[PDB]
Amino acid sequence: ARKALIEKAKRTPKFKVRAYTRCVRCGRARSVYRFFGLCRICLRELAHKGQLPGVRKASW
Amino acid sequence: GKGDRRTRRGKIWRGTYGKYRPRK
Amino acid sequence: KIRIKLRGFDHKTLDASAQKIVEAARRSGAQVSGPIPLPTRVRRFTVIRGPFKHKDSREHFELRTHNRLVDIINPNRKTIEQLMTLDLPTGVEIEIKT
Amino acid sequence: EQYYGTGRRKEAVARVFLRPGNGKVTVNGQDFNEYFQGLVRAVAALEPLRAVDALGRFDAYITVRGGGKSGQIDAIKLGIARALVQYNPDYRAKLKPLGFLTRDARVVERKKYGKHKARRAPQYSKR
Amino acid sequence: ARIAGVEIPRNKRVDVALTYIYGIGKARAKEALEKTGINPATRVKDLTEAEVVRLREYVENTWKLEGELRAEVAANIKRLMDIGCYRGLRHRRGLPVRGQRTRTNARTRKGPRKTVAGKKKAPR
Amino acid sequence: ARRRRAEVRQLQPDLVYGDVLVTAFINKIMRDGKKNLAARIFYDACKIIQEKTGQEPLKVFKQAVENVKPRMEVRSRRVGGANYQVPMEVSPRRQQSLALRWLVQAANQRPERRAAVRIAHELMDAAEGKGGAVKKKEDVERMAEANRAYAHYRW
Amino acid sequence: SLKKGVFVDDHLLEKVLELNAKGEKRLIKTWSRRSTIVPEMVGHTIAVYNGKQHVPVYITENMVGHKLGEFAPTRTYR
RNA sequence: CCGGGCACUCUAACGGGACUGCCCGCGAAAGCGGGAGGAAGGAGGGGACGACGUCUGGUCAGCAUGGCCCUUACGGCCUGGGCGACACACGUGCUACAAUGCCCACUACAAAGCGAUGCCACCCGGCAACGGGGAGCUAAUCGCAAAAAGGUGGGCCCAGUUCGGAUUGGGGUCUGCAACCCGACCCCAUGAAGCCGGAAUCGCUAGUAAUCGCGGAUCAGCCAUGCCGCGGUGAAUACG
Ligand SMILES: [Mg+2]
Ligand SMILES: [Mg+2]
Ligand SMILES: [Mg+2]
Ligand SMILES: [Mg+2]
Ligand SMILES: [Mg+2]
Ligand SMILES: [Mg+2]
Ligand SMILES: [Mg+2]
Ligand SMILES: [Mg+2]
Ligand SMILES: [Mg+2]
Ligand SMILES: [Mg+2]
Ligand SMILES: [Mg+2]
Ligand SMILES: [Mg+2]
Ligand SMILES: [Mg+2]
Ligand SMILES: [Mg+2]
Ligand SMILES: [Mg+2]
Ligand SMILES: [Mg+2]
Ligand SMILES: [Mg+2]
Ligand SMILES: [Mg+2]
Ligand SMILES: [Mg+2]
Ligand SMILES: [Mg+2]
Ligand SMILES: [Mg+2]
Ligand SMILES: [Mg+2]
Ligand SMILES: [Mg+2]
Ligand SMILES: [Mg+2]
Ligand SMILES: [Mg+2]
Ligand SMILES: [Mg+2]
Ligand SMILES: [Mg+2]
Ligand SMILES: [Mg+2]
Ligand SMILES: [Mg+2]
Ligand SMILES: [Mg+2]
Ligand SMILES: [Zn+2]
Repeated sequence: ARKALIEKAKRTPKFKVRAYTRCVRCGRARSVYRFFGLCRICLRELAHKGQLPGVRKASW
Repeated sequence: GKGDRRTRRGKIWRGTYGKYRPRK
Repeated sequence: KIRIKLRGFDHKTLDASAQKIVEAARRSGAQVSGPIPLPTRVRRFTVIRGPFKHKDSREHFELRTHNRLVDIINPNRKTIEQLMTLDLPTGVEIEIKT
Repeated sequence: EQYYGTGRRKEAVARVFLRPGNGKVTVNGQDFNEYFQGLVRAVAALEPLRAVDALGRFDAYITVRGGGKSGQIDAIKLGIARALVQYNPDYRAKLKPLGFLTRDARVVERKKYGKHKARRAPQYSKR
Repeated sequence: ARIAGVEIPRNKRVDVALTYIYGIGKARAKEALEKTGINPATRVKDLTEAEVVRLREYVENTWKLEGELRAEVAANIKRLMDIGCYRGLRHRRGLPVRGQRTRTNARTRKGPRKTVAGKKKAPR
Repeated sequence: ARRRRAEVRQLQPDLVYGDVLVTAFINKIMRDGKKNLAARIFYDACKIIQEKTGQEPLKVFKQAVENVKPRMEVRSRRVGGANYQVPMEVSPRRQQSLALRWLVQAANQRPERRAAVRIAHELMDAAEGKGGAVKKKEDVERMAEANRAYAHYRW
Repeated sequence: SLKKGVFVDDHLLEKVLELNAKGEKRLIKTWSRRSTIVPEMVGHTIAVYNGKQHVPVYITENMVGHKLGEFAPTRTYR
C-alpha cells in the first residue's frame, strides 16, 4: 500500500492536520524537505547529475 | 542544576523562559 | 535613487551581467556606485549517503545564493532605454527599487 | 598623530590607535582596566609596550570587536605591536625575536559528522 | 518554635526554615513576608516573640500545611480508585502515573530491581 | 608514539611572578578550562601566604616543588611467569610533572573548606617538608630501592 | 486541555439529550473515548470502544471531568 | 543619529606568495639532520577525494527490477486501538552526588543560520506559560535575541543540605477537529535514588580533550537529552 497512498496524500479535503508531505519523485513519506520536494535518496541522486540548480558538493 | 525547572539554569537548559527567567 | 538587486547562482555570470550594468550605466549619464558585493546567503543540507542505515559517512551539499548590489545616482531617460530593454540574464534575477 | 595596527586573533578584530602622551588605554568605549575587570590576563595585552620600555608614552585608543574578551586581549596584544611596529623602523627587534607576530592560526575546527565534538568519537559497545 | 502541625525548624534563617514544612516551599516562604513582614536573614533562634505568632498565624491560618494537606492528597488518589479510570489504576498497580516507559526505567515507582530471569541461546 | 621522539610543549610565563613553573601549577589547578578561577585560587592562596608566613610566596611554592620531585620511581615490566617492577631514574621533566601533580591532588585531599586555603597550606607543608605530597613522594621512594634486586633490568 | 471549549463530540449529547426526554432506558454505544463526561449524564452506562469491543461502563458524578477513554483500558494485563 | 568619508573593520571577486632557487653537514643519486629570512617551509594545517577485489555483507520497506504468490481479497476507505505494553537484561545517552559549589540581583565578549497568513520590536493584561493590540521586514539596513560560562556583591556553611530534581497531587496555557490511552510548557505543593559507582571498559595528542552557550533540518504541536553545524574558555602527557 504505497500507491493508493501517494494519491491519498494528494487529496486534502480532511482536517489540515493530516495534510502531510511526501517525496515528489519516489512515494516516500520520511526525510523529505520543505525545499527540493525530494527525499534524501532522491535529492542526493539528482544532486550528482546536476539537475539540481546551484546545488553543489558542499565544501568548507 | 540544568534539571530544575524552577531554576535560572534549569529553565535555560530547557530552552524556556518563565518566573525564574523572565524576558527582561 | 533607483536601486537594483542581483541574485542567481554562478557568481561567474552574475558578476559579469552586473558589471555590464555600469560600463553601460555611465555612458547613459549620471555616475554610479561600483558593483557592490554584499554577503552571501547559503543553503547547506546533509544527507545519509546510503539509502538505508549508515548514519556515518553521510554527505551534505551547499547552494550558494550570491547577491550583488549596484545603484545609479540620477535617473536619466537615457539610462532607462538601456536597463529596461537590455534584459539579458541567462540565469540571473534582478529586482529594482527607489 | 595616529598610529594604527590591525588587531586580529581567532574571530576577534581589534583596532589599535597610539597617541603619544599619558598612557590611558581605551577599548570599545571604556577604560581598559574596566572593560576587562576580573581577567587576570588583561595586563598581558600591554606587555608589548613593556619591552620597546615605552609605556608612559602612548595614549592608546582601541576598539576590538568580535570573539571573546580573552580572544580580544589577544587581538589587542597584536595591534599594540603591529601598530607601533610601523612608527619605528627599528622596533622590528622584538616582533620577530620576542614572538609577538602570528595571527596564532590556532582556531576551532569543523565538527566532523560522527564525532560528538569534531574529534571526540562516540562511545563503543562491540559486544 | 512549633510553627505548624508538629514541625519546628532551627538555628537557620526563616526563609529556609519554613521549607521544612509539608506544604511550604520556597515560594509560599517568601509569600509569607509580603503579608507577614520579617527580614529573612534572621535566624529562628532570635526574633520577636510576636513575629513568630504573626508568622505562625499567617502560615497555619492562610491555607492548608501537613496532614489535614497530606491527608487530602490520599482522598484524590482514593477517589481515582472509583470504578478504575486509567490514571486511577497505575496507582493501583504502582506504575508510572503519566505515561512513560515501564519497559525500561520507572524504577522510581517500581519496587529495587527484582531481577529474575530468562532467554538462553544454543551453544552448538 | 612509535615514530617521533616527541618534543616538549613550551609554556607562557606568569603574569604576576612571570614563571613557567608557576603557570604549570595554575594549569594543574585549573579544572574544566576556567583559568580565571585557576589563577585566582593560586594567587588568592599567596594572599594567604604573607599571613600564615612572612615569606616570599614565590619561594614557598618553589621549595614545595623541590621537596617533592621524586628522585626515583618504579615502572612495571613483563618477562615471564610474573611481572617485576623495575626501579629507575626520573628526568626532571617527569619529576616536575609528578611533583606538581601530587601537590594539587594532595591539596584537594585536604579538609580545608576553601580551595585557596588548601593549595595554600598544602604549599606550606610541602615547602616545609611534611605534606601529603612529601608522603606520596616518600612512598614512591620506599617502593624503589626495596626492589633493587630486579633493578638490573634498567632497559 | 480546553479552557474555552469542551471538545465533547456531538453525536453523544445529541443521543444523550434526546434521551434526556423524560429519561428512558440507557444502553448506548460509542467510539468517542476521546470526548468528555457531561454532568447529569449519570445512570447512562456508555459502553466504550477500546479497539476490541465496547466496555459496558456505568457513569456517575464521581467521574466527570474525565474522558470515556480513561475508563476504557486499551491494553491487556493491568 | 544627520551632513559627510573609503582610512580602518568587513563583505566578495580577481591576483602575488613558497620553488629545496640560498648556506653548512652526509652521499653515486635520490635525499636526510641543522640554520636564516618569512605569515607560512621542505605535502604549511584542515576539507572533497576512498584501487583489483573481500565479507553469497546491507537494502525487493525509498526506487528500479526477473521469478513466485493474491484478486468482491494478501487490493481500497474509514472511525477506534497499537507501534508508547513491562518481573526483567543490555547499548547509547542526559542530570547529578556538591563549595574549583549552588542560588539571586546587576553588568559584558561570539559565530553561524534562520525567517510571508513567518520570525516579533514596542505597549497593555497575567506570578508565569502565554494573551489582547500593534511598528518594521520582500530582510549586511526590522525581527529570532538572551549567548553561557565569565565579572561585581549579595545569601547559604559541609548538612542529603538553599547539594540532587525523580515521583506524584492541585491549578493552568498553547498547536490541533481531537492531548484517555499518548504532546510540550507553566505555577504551587510534593522533594525519590543518589556522598563518586564490582568485574570490566571508552574517548581524546592542542585550539584537541574538558566545559559553556547558539543555529538549523524535520516540523501545527513534539516526547530533541538525538543528529548536523557554530563559537566562547581552554589543559595534562607522549621515556619508549
Ligand atoms: Mg491495508
Ligand atoms: Mg503532522
Ligand atoms: Mg537546586
Ligand atoms: Mg568548542
Ligand atoms: Mg555502532
Ligand atoms: Mg606460566
Ligand atoms: Mg615533561
Ligand atoms: Mg656526495
Ligand atoms: Mg592542504
Ligand atoms: Mg546474505
Ligand atoms: Mg520493491
Ligand atoms: Mg485509527
Ligand atoms: Mg496511536
Ligand atoms: Mg518505536
Ligand atoms: Mg507508554
Ligand atoms: Mg551587551
Ligand atoms: Mg548557526
Ligand atoms: Mg548571520
Ligand atoms: Mg511599558
Ligand atoms: Mg494576535
Ligand atoms: Mg501580537
Ligand atoms: Mg515535576
Ligand atoms: Mg568519577
Ligand atoms: Mg573505586
Ligand atoms: Mg583486570
Ligand atoms: Mg592524535
Ligand atoms: Mg541544539
Ligand atoms: Mg520544531
Ligand atoms: Mg516524553
Ligand atoms: Mg536521539
Ligand atoms: Zn525520493
